[PDB]
Amino acid sequence: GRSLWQDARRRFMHNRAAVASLIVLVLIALFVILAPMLSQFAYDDTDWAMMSSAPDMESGHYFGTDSSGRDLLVRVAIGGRISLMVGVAAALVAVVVGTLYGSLSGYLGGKVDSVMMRLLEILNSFPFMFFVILLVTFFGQNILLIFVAIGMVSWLDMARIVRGQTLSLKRKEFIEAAQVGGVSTSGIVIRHIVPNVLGVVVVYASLLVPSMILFESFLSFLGLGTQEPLSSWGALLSDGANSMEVSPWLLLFPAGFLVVTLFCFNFIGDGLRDALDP
Amino acid sequence: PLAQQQADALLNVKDLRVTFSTPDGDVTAVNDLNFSLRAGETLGIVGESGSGKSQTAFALMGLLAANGRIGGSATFNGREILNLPEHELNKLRAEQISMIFQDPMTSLNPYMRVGEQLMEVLMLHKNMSKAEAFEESVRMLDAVKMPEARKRMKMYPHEFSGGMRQRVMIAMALLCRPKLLIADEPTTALDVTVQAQIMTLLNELKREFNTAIIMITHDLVVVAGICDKVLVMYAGRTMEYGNARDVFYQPVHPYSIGLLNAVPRLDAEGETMLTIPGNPPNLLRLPKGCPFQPRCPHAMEICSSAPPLEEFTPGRLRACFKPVEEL
Amino acid sequence: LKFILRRCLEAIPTLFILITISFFMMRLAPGSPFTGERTLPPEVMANIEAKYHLNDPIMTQYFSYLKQLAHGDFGPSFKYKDYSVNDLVASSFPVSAKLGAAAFFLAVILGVSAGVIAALKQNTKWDYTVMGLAMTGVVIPSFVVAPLLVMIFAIILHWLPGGGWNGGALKFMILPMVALSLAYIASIARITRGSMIEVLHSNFIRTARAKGLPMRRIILRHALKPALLPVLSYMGPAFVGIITGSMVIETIYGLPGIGQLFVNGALNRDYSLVLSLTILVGALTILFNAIVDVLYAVIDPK
Amino acid sequence: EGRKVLLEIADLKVHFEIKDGKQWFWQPPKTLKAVDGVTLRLYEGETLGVVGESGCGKSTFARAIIGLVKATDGHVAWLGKELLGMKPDEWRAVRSDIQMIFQDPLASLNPRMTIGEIIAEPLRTYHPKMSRQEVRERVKAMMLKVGLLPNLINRYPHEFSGGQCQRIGIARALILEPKLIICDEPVSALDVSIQAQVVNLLQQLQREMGLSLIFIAHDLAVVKHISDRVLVMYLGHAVELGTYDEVYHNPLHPYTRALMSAVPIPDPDLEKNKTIQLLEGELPSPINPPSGCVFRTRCPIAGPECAKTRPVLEGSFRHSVSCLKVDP
Ligand code: SF4
Ligand code: SF4
Repeated sequence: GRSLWQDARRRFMHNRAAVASLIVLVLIALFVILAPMLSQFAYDDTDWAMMSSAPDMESGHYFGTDSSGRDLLVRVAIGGRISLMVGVAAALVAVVVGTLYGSLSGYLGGKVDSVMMRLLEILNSFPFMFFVILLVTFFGQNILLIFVAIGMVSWLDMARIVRGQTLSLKRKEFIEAAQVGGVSTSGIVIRHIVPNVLGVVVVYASLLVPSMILFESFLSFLGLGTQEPLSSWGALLSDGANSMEVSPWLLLFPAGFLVVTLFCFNFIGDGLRDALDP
Repeated sequence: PLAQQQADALLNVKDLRVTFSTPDGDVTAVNDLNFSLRAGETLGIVGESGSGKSQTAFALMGLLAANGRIGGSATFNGREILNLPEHELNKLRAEQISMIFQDPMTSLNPYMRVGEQLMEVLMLHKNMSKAEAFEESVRMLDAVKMPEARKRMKMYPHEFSGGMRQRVMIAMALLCRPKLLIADEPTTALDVTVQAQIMTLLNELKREFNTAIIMITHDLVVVAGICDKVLVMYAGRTMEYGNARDVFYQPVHPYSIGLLNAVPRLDAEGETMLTIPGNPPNLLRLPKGCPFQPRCPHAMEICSSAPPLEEFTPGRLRACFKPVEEL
Repeated sequence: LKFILRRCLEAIPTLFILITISFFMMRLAPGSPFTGERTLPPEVMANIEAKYHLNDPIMTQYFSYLKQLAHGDFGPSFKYKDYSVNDLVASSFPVSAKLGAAAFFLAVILGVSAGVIAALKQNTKWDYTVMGLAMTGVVIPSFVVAPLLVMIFAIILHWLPGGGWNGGALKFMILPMVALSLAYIASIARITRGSMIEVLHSNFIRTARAKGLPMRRIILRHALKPALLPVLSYMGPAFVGIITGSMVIETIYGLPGIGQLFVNGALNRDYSLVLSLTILVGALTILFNAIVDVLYAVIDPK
Repeated sequence: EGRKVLLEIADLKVHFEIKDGKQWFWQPPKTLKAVDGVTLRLYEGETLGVVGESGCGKSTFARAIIGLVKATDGHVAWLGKELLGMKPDEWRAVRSDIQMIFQDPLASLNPRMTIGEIIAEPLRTYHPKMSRQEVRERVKAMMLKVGLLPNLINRYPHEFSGGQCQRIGIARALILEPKLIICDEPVSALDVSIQAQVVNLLQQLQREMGLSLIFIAHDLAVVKHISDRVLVMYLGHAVELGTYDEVYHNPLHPYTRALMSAVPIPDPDLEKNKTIQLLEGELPSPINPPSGCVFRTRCPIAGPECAKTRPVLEGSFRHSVSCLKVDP
């Protein structure tokens, strides 16, 4: 039979952009995983013979060197670990909080829906980047604080779309028919609402990860963010923006991996959008 | 005879073919359709979903989807309508031809006062001032039996019930006094009393303005009020054509018989409705030859070929291989 | 009428909740002068203790902060010696206002123009270029666009200056304005196109065509109002996005605006200046989103 | 004397709160009086047709019997036990006997489930100890009864032609062997030939299993074929109630005279020759029904007494009316 998620699989594989993207994104994951382990040089190591050099294939500094005499290939990989791990962690927090708020707001009906959707519209009018900078400067730049702070400000549109989907399903007929069939409230949620809410959750989670990579990379470009022993792609870009007159590769390598990664997730998200909701 | 009905026509449609370029392959939603109409006549184009009847109306108007393609001909007062450029077709679209639509809720623009939605017809087609256009719009709303017409002009269409929105649509379509009105399922969204009012209104306005009407519906019961000539369609193909009296009292094609038996009645009691068996037609992988073959009670091996649209009794068309006396 | 009142009665307590969380978040933080560490230079502490009663009960110190905001005084900086926070806002606000207003008008004008020209010409080269550029602008971050524009036009070609404002002359404003607006030109164009396509396929535009109206009148009178209402709803986020993006743009190009002032405050741990500007930018956004939703409720007849 | 009384309804009301953005935030909600003062009894082996204009509350009346909407006042009783005061668990004992068929063919079916699971979901819920084999055999037998081919068991509801979806809905209602099935516009969405298939099927299943039906529809002519008694409704009131001969051939209430003369007839020489009655003015909003008799703004034979008091159903089992100015 035409199992609807296997039609979604077929649509995703037909969308050549999305499959291409996934390949690319896995090759970036393999670089971010393996490059610090396969490298001749470490993240904190120095070679004063090459205080700042362009790429040279006989040297082994294949991306060139930062002005401390320090290897950019290893640093672009280690910083990619931080940006992807913060981005996925923040997305998980935003997906859990947004699904819980949206599903309760949509399922408990009009009384609660009215106030909970008013709060989203009010809260969406705060300067959340200023509010995360205010938390981070007053409480001190811990990477666990940045996971949670980026997540806790970015669940609002996730809650709005999961509310819309849940309220639509609560109005649909096959939920009335499940109640008439004697199915319990837990059965209606677990077997009838969750499988149909799950489509919106997977699409918006995939579209949210790149916004969290961007939010971290912004918050680490200004300073702030993560400190030197744990520098992300945004922290490499600010050292690059200063160095750009003499050694422009310090922008172009971090910028390439960040732009490519954000591109990739956008086409995977649009591939899932197309696949799960024609 | 049909040789005369081809000559004295207001509208004369020959071999009209409508095809949609959908990803599953070309779907021919209207298939070599032939008919003609005169001033004051009503043509009831009748059929279920997949009959293509709504696409015939949009093909004459040029209101098809982007992926649609039109072939054949439609002669109208000696001009030809089909595939005209928009800048010339807009010269017919309300001054001589006109249309009303299936959903009255979304057809009016919700962001505009109803009086301006009427007046924009007159100021473009009859070169009226904004002063003349208001008073003629008010006279047309009164002819359409709108209450307190002057007060209604300043309302946005969300202030109105679905029956009043069809009255606004009819006032807007008839404003120029057309030659032809095309009516895509006008009452399907509306209650039985509002339907009886709007059909009584169209049956009076047809006589005052001398319009012809193309009435598109699934309801044979509504066709019996306004109609003079019936055109039964299945899977985009003509199944029967003739006078309304003839088609309702001596239906000659099996699908016409099955449909007029499946339509429920108040006037006589009975044990069961004599329904047509099987599912509604799919235009993708539609059976070759006669489209009614998987449902027909009289099916024969010759029906694997396409039946000719022949005439038997002067003024009617048959589209079927069974001898005309054996039904 | 009733809508204006409902927005005002929601906006006022919204701003008071933001002031309340942001004050107690400073007053309970480590290193904050109110905790008593008194590591700051004596000349700065002499300014702090003249406006804040550091010994008083927690509640009394909150009401005295609301009193200062009610008289329009943000209090002294916790790192600058001779400069008040009001002084620092006054020297930096017009630099943010001129760049932000230019980037916002450029985002609306080019964004709506491109989006209409992508909904018309629906499947031509003109859509595939506009929705290509509207992918590129949303995905490439502003802090990657801005250094690349310095690299191309200031380092490589020498056509434009990479440095800060000589008094706001256009040659120093043009690269900041483009870098700040591209992320929003793209996003407005995407929203405008999607709205305009849903409108051009509507049953009311089908009825406008059925009246034989010329396409000029169908676009300008029938379609444009329903197409732009989703863009007006977007003006709220666009305002936040431009005041947000001003932090990276003012930091890269070296502009003395409220974004640079906020970031330098946050790096230096000036709790007063960071708290201050958050309440200011919050109030501007709460007010602007009320003005947008009121204008939407005046344009929309439903 | 007579057949068993299966369901009794007396003084039933369903009022919904409405607080639209046009009110001030300070003001009380208005009441949408969706149903107000329905009173009837339904016998075993009987089809009651419920019919009316949009906004008559016939769909909310259906939903109030089976418990999808909370009634504000009155009594409903099944086989002698009251329904409206019931706790959320003891409804399961009653829903073994009372089941439902719905407006929209595709929406009625969970799009992530196969036919076999959709028809099995009641049976699995009421008989947890029954084997996978017994459940599959029960479902295949019921599919063959509604006219679906048994090998369609593993297909998903988007693979089906709409008329087949109401056959799945009927199979799901019948899998428990119920005693009342409520049909909320079961044939509104379907093509005219397919409507007659689903109505013949319901009428066969009524005769074959011994069911009663409550059949809710917009088309008066469909209701006449399947029903034994018809309840005519207007703005949540019961206006007329009687057997299918009396309500169509001897209508006494002015709204039924208007409705039955507005019904279109599939005969050119009758439809052009009938004595049409016509009603003055629009349907009043159910957010503020007129005081007294609710038909008073449209009625051809109105009088000042109809503002002072509200009519209630009076008459015999054969025919009863809610009017001050006619008597059977
Ligand atoms: S042509 Fe053949 S299949 Fe078609 S209606 Fe006649 S008898 Fe039936
Ligand atoms: S009670 Fe009066 S107003 Fe109501 S239907 Fe009878 S005559 Fe008309």
